[PDB]
Amino acid sequence: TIVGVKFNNGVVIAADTRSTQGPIVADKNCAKLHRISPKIWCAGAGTAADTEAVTQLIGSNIELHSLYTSREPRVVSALQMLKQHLFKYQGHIGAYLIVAGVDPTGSHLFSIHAHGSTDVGYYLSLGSGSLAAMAVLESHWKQDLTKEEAIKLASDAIQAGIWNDLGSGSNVDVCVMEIGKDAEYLRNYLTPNVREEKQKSYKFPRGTTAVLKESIVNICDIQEE
Amino acid sequence: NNYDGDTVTFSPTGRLFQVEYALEAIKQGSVTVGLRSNTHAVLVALKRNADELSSYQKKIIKCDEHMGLSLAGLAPDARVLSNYLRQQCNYSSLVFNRKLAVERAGHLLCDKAQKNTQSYGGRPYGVGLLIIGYDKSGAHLLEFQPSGNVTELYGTAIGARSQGAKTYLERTLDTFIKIDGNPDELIKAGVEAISQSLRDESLTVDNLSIAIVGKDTPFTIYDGEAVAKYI
Amino acid sequence: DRGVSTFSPEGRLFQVEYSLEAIKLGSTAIGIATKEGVVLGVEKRATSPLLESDSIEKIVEIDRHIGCAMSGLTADARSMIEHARTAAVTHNLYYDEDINVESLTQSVCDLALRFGE
Amino acid sequence: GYDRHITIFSPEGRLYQVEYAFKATNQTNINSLAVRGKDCTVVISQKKVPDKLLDPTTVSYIFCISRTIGMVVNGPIPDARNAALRAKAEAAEFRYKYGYDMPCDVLAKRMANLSQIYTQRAYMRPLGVILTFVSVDEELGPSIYKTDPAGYYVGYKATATGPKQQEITTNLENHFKKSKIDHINEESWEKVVEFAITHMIDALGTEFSKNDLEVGVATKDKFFTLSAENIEERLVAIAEQ
Amino acid sequence: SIMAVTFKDGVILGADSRTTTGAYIANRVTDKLTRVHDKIWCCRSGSAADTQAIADIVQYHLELYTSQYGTPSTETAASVFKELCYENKDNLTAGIIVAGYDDKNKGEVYTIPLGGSVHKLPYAIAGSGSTFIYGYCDKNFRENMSKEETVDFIKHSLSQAIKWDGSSGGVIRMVVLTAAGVERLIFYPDEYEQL
Amino acid sequence: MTDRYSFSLTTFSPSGKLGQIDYALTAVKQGVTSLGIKATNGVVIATEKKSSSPLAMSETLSKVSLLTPDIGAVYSGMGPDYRVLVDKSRKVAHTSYKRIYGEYPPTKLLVSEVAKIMQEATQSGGVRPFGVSLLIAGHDEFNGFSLYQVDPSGSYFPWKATAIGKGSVAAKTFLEKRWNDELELEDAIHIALLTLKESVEGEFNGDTIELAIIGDENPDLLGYTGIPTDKGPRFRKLTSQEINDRLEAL
Amino acid sequence: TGYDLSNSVFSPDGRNFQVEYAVKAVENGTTSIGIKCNDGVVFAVEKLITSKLLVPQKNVKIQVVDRHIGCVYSGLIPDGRHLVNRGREEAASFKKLYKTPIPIPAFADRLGQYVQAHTLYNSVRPFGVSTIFGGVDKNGAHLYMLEPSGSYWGYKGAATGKGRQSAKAELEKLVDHHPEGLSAREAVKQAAKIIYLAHEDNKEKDFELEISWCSLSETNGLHKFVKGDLLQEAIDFAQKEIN
Amino acid sequence: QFNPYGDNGGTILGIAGEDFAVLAGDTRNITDYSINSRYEPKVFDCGDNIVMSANGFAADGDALVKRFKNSVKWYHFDHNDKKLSINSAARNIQHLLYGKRFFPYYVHTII
Amino acid sequence: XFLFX
Amino acid sequence: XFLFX
Amino acid sequence: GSRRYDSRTTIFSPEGRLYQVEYALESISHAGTAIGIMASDGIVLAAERKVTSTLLEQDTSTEKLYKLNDKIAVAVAGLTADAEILINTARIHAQNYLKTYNEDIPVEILVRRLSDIKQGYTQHGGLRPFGVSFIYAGYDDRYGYQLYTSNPSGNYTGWKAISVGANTSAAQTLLQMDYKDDMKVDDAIELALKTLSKTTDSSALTYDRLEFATIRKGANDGEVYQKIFKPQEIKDILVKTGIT
Ligand SMILES: [Cl-]
Ligand SMILES: [Cl-]
Ligand SMILES: [Mg+2]
Ligand SMILES: [Mg+2]
Repeated sequence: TIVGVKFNNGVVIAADTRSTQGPIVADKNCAKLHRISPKIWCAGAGTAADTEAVTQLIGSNIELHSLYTSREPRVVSALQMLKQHLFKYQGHIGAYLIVAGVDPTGSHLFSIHAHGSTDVGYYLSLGSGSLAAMAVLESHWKQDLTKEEAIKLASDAIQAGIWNDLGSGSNVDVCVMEIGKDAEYLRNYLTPNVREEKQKSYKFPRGTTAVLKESIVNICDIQEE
Repeated sequence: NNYDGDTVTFSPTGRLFQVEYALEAIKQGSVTVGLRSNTHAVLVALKRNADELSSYQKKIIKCDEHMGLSLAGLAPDARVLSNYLRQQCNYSSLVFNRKLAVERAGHLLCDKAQKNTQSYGGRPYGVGLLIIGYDKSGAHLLEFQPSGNVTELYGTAIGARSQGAKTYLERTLDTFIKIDGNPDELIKAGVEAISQSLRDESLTVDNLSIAIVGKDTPFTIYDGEAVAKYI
Repeated sequence: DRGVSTFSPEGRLFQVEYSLEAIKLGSTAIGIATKEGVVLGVEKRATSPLLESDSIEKIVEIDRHIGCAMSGLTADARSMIEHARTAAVTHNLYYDEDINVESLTQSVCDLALRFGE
Repeated sequence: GYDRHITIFSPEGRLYQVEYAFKATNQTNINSLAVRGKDCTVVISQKKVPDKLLDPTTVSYIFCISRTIGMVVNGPIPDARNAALRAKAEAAEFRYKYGYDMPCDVLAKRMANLSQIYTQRAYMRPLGVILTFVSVDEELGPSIYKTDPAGYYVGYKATATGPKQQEITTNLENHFKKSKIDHINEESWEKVVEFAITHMIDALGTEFSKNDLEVGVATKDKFFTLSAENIEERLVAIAEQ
Repeated sequence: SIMAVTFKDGVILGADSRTTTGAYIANRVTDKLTRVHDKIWCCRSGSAADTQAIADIVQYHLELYTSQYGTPSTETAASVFKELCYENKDNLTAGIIVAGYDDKNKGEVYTIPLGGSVHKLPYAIAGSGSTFIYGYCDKNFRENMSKEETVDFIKHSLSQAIKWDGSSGGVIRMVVLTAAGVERLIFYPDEYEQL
Repeated sequence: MTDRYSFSLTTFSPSGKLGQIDYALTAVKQGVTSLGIKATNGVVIATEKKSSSPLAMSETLSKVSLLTPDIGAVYSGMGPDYRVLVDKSRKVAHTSYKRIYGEYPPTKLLVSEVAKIMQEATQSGGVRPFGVSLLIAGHDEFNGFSLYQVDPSGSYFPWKATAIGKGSVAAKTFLEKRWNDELELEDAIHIALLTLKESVEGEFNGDTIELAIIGDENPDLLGYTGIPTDKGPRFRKLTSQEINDRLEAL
Repeated sequence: TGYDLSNSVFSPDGRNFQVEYAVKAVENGTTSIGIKCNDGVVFAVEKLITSKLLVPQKNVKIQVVDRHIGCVYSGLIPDGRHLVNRGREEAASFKKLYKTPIPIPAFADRLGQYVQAHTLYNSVRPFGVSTIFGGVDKNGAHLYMLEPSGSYWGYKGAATGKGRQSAKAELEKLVDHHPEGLSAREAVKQAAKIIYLAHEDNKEKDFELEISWCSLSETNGLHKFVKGDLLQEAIDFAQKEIN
Repeated sequence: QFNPYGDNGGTILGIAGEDFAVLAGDTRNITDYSINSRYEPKVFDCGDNIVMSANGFAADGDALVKRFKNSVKWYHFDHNDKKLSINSAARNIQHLLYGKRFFPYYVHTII
Repeated sequence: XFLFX
Repeated sequence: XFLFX
Repeated sequence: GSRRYDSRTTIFSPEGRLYQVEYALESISHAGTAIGIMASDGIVLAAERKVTSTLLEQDTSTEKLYKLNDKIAVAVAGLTADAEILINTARIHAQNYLKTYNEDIPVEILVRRLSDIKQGYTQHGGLRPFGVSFIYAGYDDRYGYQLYTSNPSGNYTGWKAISVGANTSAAQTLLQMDYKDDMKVDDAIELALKTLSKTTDSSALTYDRLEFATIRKGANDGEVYQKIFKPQEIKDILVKTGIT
């Protein structure tokens, strides 16, 4: 579950922190919020390798472009470079991204699908929990949201995904990008799914395990004298 | 002088010396005559031997059933250009079921020669060609220079002492143009023309080479006892 | 320096005219054609008496019906012979017959002016 | 002495082919001037039609590169048009790839980098042209960036190019020493063009008819050139004060 | 549901605002009317990715055309669309209507189906929703209509297309192309449903 | 067409000299003075903004360039050659390192990559050497602060302090007397300004001098908060005002 | 010195001497002219009759590009043919992508950029032709003249070759005496006269006149050769004016 | 999918006499149950007293006959107008056919 | 899925 | 497997 | 065309010498002297930095001695930049061999490859040769301790003791005089420094003007250690041998 919500003076993106291998939860605290540029962040869904690889590649080329032009990077640049790359690979790079940021042009919120289609909105959601999240956004979104209201709406939309989607879970990560301010990255903004104490300590008595052999491993280089 | 090292260099008077040197190779070449009426077009070529044991270098090449040329200069260059004409004639037949126009054959030779005069590393062609043919607009005679200049003529001659034959044709213009439906008399006029370019040597049976193309006459070459009739 | 494909003011290719000088320095080769056959003879010209003369190969078979004698920089001939043999065999593969002596010669001579930069 | 024929260093550490390319720059015998207003950038250039057989409408050294960027060239027209077509191509490609209009200074840098390559690679000759790029950039505002055959470029408060550049340069220098500001403090572009023409007249000591000048104007979101009649209106205003 | 209609003063482009993945509406406020030049616009139907990629290239080609040869004709814009759609027919799912206003040629509409064929028409309809309004549009279209008449014709037409087609819905967007300039119109459900 | 210059334009002369590299170094000698000084807690690089015209906006021309957040570069010689080298240097830092290891290259390895690009222009077909000497200052976790010189040949050397271009010979003598291993960054800036004043003829102020440091991390220049390990760039270009402040205590 | 041995080398002047030498080849060629009339353009050329053996009206020099553009040139005839071949490719590719036939100014720059490209490298020779070309597009009649350097401008009248000074003087009179403009049929007559007058510089050998025209009214904006009665009428007018 | 082959039917018959040979074929061209032509010649004079017919897919048959006719022309050019013997023609046609071994000519050839 | 009036 | 919100 | 400006870097002189190779060797003769001495129990590499400054950071400096792998090192004489191109090529070949055969590359195989690259630049490509001479110090389990040299020609030869760069004639005479076959590393260290001390064009030989390295089986048991000497360690061995 990834959402983006436009507010008065900026844009806010949120995401859950679960990655899956089939029906198994591989990472209970994944990081789906990526820094393309200091003030351009995007949330990714789909193939985990593809979303990291595609944001890092465009993030690198955006940095070189920014140095070349002596200008702070624009969201439309990151957006254009991402969609032309994804279109080239005809959806085989399974990157579904919500691209947000503030630049000299203002605040922007975009979504980009794996086949290279982009769209513009005040509120977007992508991933398996998009329908759960979009249900909350369609119920509670209004024009002229404050910063505090937009964070609340964004995190509530992620929670909708966490509870009601088996693909989404664990914590809520938020990133607020306000015009004329430093982007604040709120890692684990909410912790609604903290595991309870176990009934028993499964710490074993020492010597429980049967050992065939023991040896020192040499990690040091070839020594002197 | 300083401007003849390669074909990519103009002289201070706007001359291309490598092209002019290529033009010189033609003048050293043996004489060949071309002339036509309205019905037929004739090539007459004086073939050159190395010595008495040697054969007489072939001068006339067939390009299609309706077209062919005579050469003066580097024979290998005539082979490259005649092979190109054969292909272009062939492409026209296969793709468009169309016999290639003699005028368009000229335009294609011109453009092939030109590319070798404007690019570094290459060299101009060292041969001059007389192309005869019969197409949908009747008999044609063309003169090719490796500068790229191609000219349509009633008659002409290229090679050593060619000026003698060219003057004769310039006098006979009104006579030989009217020789319609008489191939033998048109060849006679061609043999009498090339005769004006001879010195010491005369036309023998293995010396003379004649080719003709016309209304109901495919491009055919005559050598040996087939030209004894015209000596 | 100057182009390899350059014409002289007399309308001759410098490099071709110079190669003809290299051939004049070569060992003698003679051919005589008759109605009973064609004879080919060469001077071997060993540089020393320790050189095993029978190893000097200046007469070479191209096909069963075509022989070849050479004079000049004889090392240059190896690739010309190779091409001639390939041409003779290739034509027999494509047409189930012996290749005409003139056609084989023409094939070898098509390599001659394939030089430049 | 082949170190004078291609772009390799001389013993003095010089590139003579670059120096000689700078000399080709003045072959046309035309002088250009560029100044900045509050909201606009103005570029004026001398127009000379020596032949009566010429169609004077086709005789131009000012180019519309993009909707926002204009370019005036000092040098022969073949090299000018070579540079124009390339800048047009580069501006279009930039917009497609990065999703916003190429800035004036970024195009200047790109054309300067291309120029640098001709000074380092032997098989390519330098172009015998100085390129003056003008726009009202959405970030930097009124902008003048100039490129030369060395591959050098810089921003300008104002600039001048051609045989009599030093006379125009000092005239502009003296004005900005008085006003103590980096632009022409004027609302309308019409009056900024009048300033440009007036200070060229004072610097060159020559009067101009409508057919003797060529004017380009950059405003927010478009660059355009003035017609003979648009210049005539400008010349009338100057004479009437 | 997309359509372009030529009237007396110029041309009007109309479209719905719905983007679908299967039966889920991915975007309910899509802008399917896109600018390739100041007074040359297109209507996008088929693949969202393909139509966006095509439209982006055509905008590039016409920007470069303008730099060199000045304002391109609507015919020229249609030709560039066709070239991309025909030569890449195997890999593209794009149905595009090209609409533009010249001063010489006035309002012109070109439709480019899947094949990459070009058809110059007085008016054109395309998309899944178009099938339900073939009868209606043919009976109701007249040449040289007024602006108000043409807006009504498009509003009523797409209103029916949206009503019967699950794949069409949301707001009715329109773009008016005349000598006067470029006007954007929007019509909300409460308005066009009660027609 | 085609680039038919497939052969070297830099060859050995009978004396064993590579002419084009010597001539490139001669071009660097004609160039404006630049210097670098290494302190215990930072590095400073400085040069004169030799404005071609007073109408020219000298701020738009950057002689001191950021290569990575922790690495800066200054030059003496041909400016265009420097600009394209900075573009290639920034790119190679990404393609040959950051896109592989997920971190910026250490100073010595980026220098090594720039050096390689300049060596190739010394041997490759149909090209002349680059007519610049670079001074590259940088910090990395395991090597700490470092300063390198790179010459047209592609040769590079590490320096405690040095100078290149017009008045290098005099400047290097001045630095030898003032430099110790106990210099703080502020002391190195003071010495850098003193050294640079000797080679400058005309105006000597924040507007005519370009100076940058590799020092402490600048979290105020990062552009975002929330990741403790990202503390911001060590490269900072001094403002016009910041230079003028230190010229009063001169 | 040596600055004139290699193409694309700047002399200490800032000149490309190889391009200036190409101009000498052009100056050596036969006279060719172009006249811009009310609704089109007229092209004429001098064809030297070297020998009686030359077939009259057969060795055509003027070349069509697309269906609406006429091209004539003085200098190395093969170099001209090569440039027209490129022009035909450029005109074909333009029409293929943009549908509309290539505008004349657009076509002018296509030749311009191509000729200029042959001054950028020592591996190629500059073009040994000045090319007079033009026709009718959507914006009306256009006449252009293109030099070996890649330099081209629009013209009211254009001339090149051995008789250019004579021609230019006669063109300058027409521009002055007809400010309101010249008709297509008048321009054909005048073209004939100017070639006959410019033949005084090639007076040794007799010549053959060749004229072509593109007019919105007279040819429907297509390039056609002047033939039969209209050609004889122009020759008669020209012959009357020299006597 | 697109099928690059078709069947145009027809039948060809070659009989060799002592001092003569005949090559015969019906003049009917068909597609499915439709008659395309009642007179489309299928047997051709190729020069040098050689008659050829490629029967099956008409498009492949027409292409092969063309290539062989072209092959005869270039034999004359490259071999001083030597007459092409039937055995030499047969070997040449094998090389034409085998050229398209992995995209065959769907024809039955008799000369 | 793939977005598609 | 791969890791896949 | 372009032929006019071609130096023709890969032609023979009338005497049958390669101009560019000969001129490259002339270049190398001006470079700082590098010495290699092979003993029974290890190898020494000593090399002189060219006229240094008091403001050169020596402890982070490397111009002479480079590591190719854990078993092989090189001393450089010539263009440092040219050497680094070849060194990185050699480092890759060593790792290619290890990846393929799962064994460290034998010293000669690495030397032959680098030498074959240099040869190529003299026979084709029309580029200038590499202005570099290497001394290779290496150990493998076939030939044990090995010294080689390669020069711009691409020719390579094996040595018990060798010098490259400046004053090789003088250096080779001094080595040929004092070298014995039964010699040990400690003795070879002393010889290398004494040789440089006498051949140097400098007034005196100090720690700040030297790079020093040993390859010893002086590694705990059956293995080989490479020691690139630190500035303070070079200063200590200069006092020990009694040169300062
Ligand atoms: Cl660039
Ligand atoms: Cl869309
Ligand atoms: Mg150059
Ligand atoms: Mg619906």
